[PDB]
Amino acid sequence: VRRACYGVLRFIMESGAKGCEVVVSGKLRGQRAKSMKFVDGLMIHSGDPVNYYVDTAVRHVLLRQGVLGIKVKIMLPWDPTGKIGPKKPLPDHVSIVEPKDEILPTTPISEQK
Amino acid sequence: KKSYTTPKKNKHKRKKVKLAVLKYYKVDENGKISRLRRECPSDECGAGVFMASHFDRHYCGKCCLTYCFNK
Amino acid sequence: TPCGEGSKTWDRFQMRIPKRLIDLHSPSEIVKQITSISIEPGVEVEVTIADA
RNA sequence: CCGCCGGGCAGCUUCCGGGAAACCAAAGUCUUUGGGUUCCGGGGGGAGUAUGGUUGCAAAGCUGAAACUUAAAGGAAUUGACGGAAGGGCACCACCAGGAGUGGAGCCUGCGGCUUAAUUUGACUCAACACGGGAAACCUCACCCGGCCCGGACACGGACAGGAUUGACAGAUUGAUAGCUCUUUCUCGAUUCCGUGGGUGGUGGUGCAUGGCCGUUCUUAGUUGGUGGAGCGAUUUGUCUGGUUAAUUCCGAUAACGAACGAGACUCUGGCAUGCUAACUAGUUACGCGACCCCCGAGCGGUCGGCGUCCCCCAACUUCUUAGAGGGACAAGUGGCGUUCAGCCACCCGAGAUUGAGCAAUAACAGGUCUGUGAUGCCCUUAGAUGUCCGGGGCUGCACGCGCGCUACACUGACUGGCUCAGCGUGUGCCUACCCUACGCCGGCAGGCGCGGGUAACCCGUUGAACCCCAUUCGUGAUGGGGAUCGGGGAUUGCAAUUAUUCCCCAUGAACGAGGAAUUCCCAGUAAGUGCGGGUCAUAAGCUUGCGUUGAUUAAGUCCCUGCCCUUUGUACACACCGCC
Ligand SMILES: [Mg+2]
Ligand SMILES: [Mg+2]
Ligand SMILES: [Mg+2]
Repeated sequence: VRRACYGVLRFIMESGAKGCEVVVSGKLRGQRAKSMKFVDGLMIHSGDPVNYYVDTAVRHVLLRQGVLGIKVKIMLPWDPTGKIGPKKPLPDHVSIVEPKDEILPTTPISEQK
Repeated sequence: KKSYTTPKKNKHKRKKVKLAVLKYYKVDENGKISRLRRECPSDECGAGVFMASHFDRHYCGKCCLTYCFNK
Repeated sequence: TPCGEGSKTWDRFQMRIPKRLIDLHSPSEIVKQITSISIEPGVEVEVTIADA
């Protein structure tokens, strides 16, 4: 499990993800069932937002023993730049564009054009 | 659960009889074939179709196995 | 719940289906232009001939 | 009063240095080992016992063994977690103040039990009990009393022909026109059959072998990390005295600073929008009213009030309908209160900061689910098959027990006229045979028989409802409430209703006159009643989930019970008090 799912989790982040997680539930070198969860980066876990942002995916896996569950759940950073990332803001997140110019009090003066 | 006693009457799985069947074919001197007994009325079983004596049964077997009467 | 049990919680599975419709008067060009363009997503388009 | 000095009782503080740790000017000077000396411990119990000696008037005192058994007992600090600890805070699955009930009766069906061949079965406090969508004739269905059927893949073996037995119309039978079998035989004809291994299923087994999905601890406020700072280090602070807040939500005090998930923001929804874009699949609106138009009605007549239509439309428009873009509502203003911050309270304009769900973290739990899954581990079983079914039967059975419902107990009501107000849906023509229904006759009625529209905003359908509202009986009689249990008919669905299928029509005509011990539900369009859709459906619901409709009383606070959050604290608990002993 270990070396593999890191190999995945490593990849999906390196690819260009806001964050991600993987869960490998099921029996795992023991008559008892464990549940393993290796996580990285950011992840929202509630709201409508979840619906168009996370990329959930369950897949089983049938092995020479029995059955594990994969759950990959990636967070998309199309929030930065979809191209027009859908909504883009996670509604929490506001981006205040900064003063930019606002130079000069000065004495009055005029001009003509 | 229970363990099945079974009323001691272990029902017969049965053989459909062995039978060579085709020896009884009256070749009178030279080559010519026709005996007489009882007959069936079917089409694929065309006239040659042939019958019997049992503890009752009699049957006709020639719309492949489609069509045995009730006698 | 698949199977029986737990305090009885249900989901409320919804699908909407809004219908717009637009009347017009044209030949067999303007219909076959305007219908074939502006297609693409999960959108169904009907074309009535006339009146009924 | 202010100093100093000796030796006393003590305090705080600190990276001396100690110290397992708590702590300790001393427990400091100790692997950098010894200033002097006294006592005294060597795992725990047995045991401070037995025995011996001695002192004592005696309780007893002092001295003081072993066999045996025993793996830890113990100490210091850590998180837990529970206190019949303490402060704070919070939930109507809590209470108060109530109403509604519920718990009583009958009935319904949920389970328990008994009974029964069978009443398959999962589910066991809560978070099992009209729950498995679990309203079952047949199917379902697995289960029993049978009984058929093979659908034995596959390969590996065995079977060229005096045709391997593929497949058999009248009777013995059998339930069956099951060649499933006891003679006869007439065809397909390379299938067949018999071994072996091996499957193939199985609503078989095991949810403590698992996936997913669900339930819940728990719509409770919680959880986490980067850097700092503290601890040798598990760990700890940040993550908090107090005010606040639905909410570690905020501000601030602040060895922390600035971040992340949960909450919040979001989505759907629900309500202000004579503001916009429009709409023969809305409405239409009101016209213009051009009419028909009958006195429908007013009025002598002009004129008018009004349903219906005659519409259509090349009116006109969105006043309501619809659904698109919009706006808005944002503690926004003012006055209190408040550390005069964070906010809270009142009032103004007005929807006053809260209309109601979904989504819901970390982390759990032998919760449930193998019978939702062609998800399935292993196990069983595997032809006489637990493979799939036909016929029947059961799942419905009944001295008792509980669980969710409905209907009553009546006159603010019962039955007798009448008037008259929707909303969310839903509908045919659908994956294998099947609807929604308008309007004619017939019949009382169930219904029947005629015929009509309907991929529907058109047809059902101004969805023409009940309460409700209005019109007469009745007279507080277990009565006309109630309305069970049976007698008898008649329809309908269904191939078939026996095991009253469902409905109607008759006929009988019960307990209950407000429910003993308990206990859930909740604050606004809320409880309650009230139908109505949907789901379940051939047949069909006393089931749920929605929907209006009629619409109350009362709390608007507290922790008094129950249970939840934090903080401090105690803890011999860490299978966590349902503990340990
Ligand atoms: Mg010492
Ligand atoms: Mg020494
Ligand atoms: Mg000792």
